[PDB]
Amino acid sequence: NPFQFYLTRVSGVKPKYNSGALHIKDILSPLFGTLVSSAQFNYCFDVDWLVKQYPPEFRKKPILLVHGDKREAKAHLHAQAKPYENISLCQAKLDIAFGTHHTKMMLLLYEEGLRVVIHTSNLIHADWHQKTQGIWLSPLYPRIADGTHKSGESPTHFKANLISYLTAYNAPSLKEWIDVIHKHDLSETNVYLIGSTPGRFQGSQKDNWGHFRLKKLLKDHASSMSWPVVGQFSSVGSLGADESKWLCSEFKESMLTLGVPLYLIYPSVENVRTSLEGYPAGGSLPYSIQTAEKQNWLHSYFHKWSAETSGRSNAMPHIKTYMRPSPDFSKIAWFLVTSANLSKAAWGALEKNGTQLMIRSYELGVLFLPSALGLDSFKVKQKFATFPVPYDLPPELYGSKDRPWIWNIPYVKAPDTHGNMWVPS
Ligand SMILES: NC[C@@H](O)c1ccc(O)cc1
Repeated sequence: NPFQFYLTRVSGVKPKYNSGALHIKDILSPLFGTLVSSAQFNYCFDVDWLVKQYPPEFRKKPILLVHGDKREAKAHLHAQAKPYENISLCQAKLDIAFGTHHTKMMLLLYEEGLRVVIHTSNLIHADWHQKTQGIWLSPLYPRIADGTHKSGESPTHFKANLISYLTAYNAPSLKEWIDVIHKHDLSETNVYLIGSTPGRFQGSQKDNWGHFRLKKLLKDHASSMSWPVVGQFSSVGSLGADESKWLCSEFKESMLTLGVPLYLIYPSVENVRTSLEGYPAGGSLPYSIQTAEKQNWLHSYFHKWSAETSGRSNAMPHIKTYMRPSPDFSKIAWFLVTSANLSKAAWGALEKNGTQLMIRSYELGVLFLPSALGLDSFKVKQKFATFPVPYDLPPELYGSKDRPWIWNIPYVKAPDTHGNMWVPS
């Protein structure tokens, strides 16, 4: 398996659909390595739940929680952690308004080496229960023979890139993790790292983060040959008064770079209503009426969540993916799993007549490029050499009576899977 791309286990589907799937407990299990220390980067944390996900033997090993919480939220997190002497916190600086620390990553230091996990799940029970989520698992990275001179770098520059990502935090607790990564051999990594970090970026620095980073990698490591762009996410930012302010102008331009139809996949109200969770799935699809009403133009791009190939049409997506399928959707030029949803906050937005890239948030994803494997394209695995696309193709357009799930309005005409209505507030 060259890709090491996995979905999370979903409770309540036929076990066959969970065969190659992972729960966080599987990830932290002793069969993955003898744990010594870990860092957990995320957005939301349920600390009591998280510690229980670690096997009993590892539960007292040091854990660093990297979060973006401030004021009262920060206090509450510290209070969650207090009882556990082995836990430290690292508050990521968020100097730009409306930024979040949205990156989901595990750094897992073992006796036998190091593992990096980049994924899409918050560290709370419900994100790992009945949602479609994605996981990329690094190989076990060995320690560099303490008497030899090697970089431990990969052809995709993953090691240097992960170090620069962590360096942007400017955090003393992460310097230790940076030093740990220096000591390991990451040369077998076959993915590219795509990060977002809060800032306003100029000149050559534009290339470093967000959609400009993606554009840079597609220019340098893909070649060009009507191949659609597919975007799939669980949160939707304010994108502007029309398609030309951002979506089709700078965003699409990066995504269609190589060496044009745009499909966006986002649950309809009907997808949510009939899900395994019912309407409360919508708590994790925070598209607000205030944003939506400003941009009804976007919704003609929307397509339903459908995942029969992975038995997950009823498991609402919290995964975010972007990809470039051929016109018949039988193959792809690339695939990206990331924490970046569809917002300027996550991807970057051009300022000052296009000389400055403004990003609000921390985001992190891995890009699968066929060149990194010696190929020109990946064949799509039609049933979850060939890439495991976790939802159905081609994506199905919204019906005329479909609406995008919008979390802060009520749905009371029809009950959900559990016989409940949704009345937020
Ligand atoms: N802000 C907490 C909750 O609304 C939430 C948290 C994370 C998500 O990805 C979506 C929703």
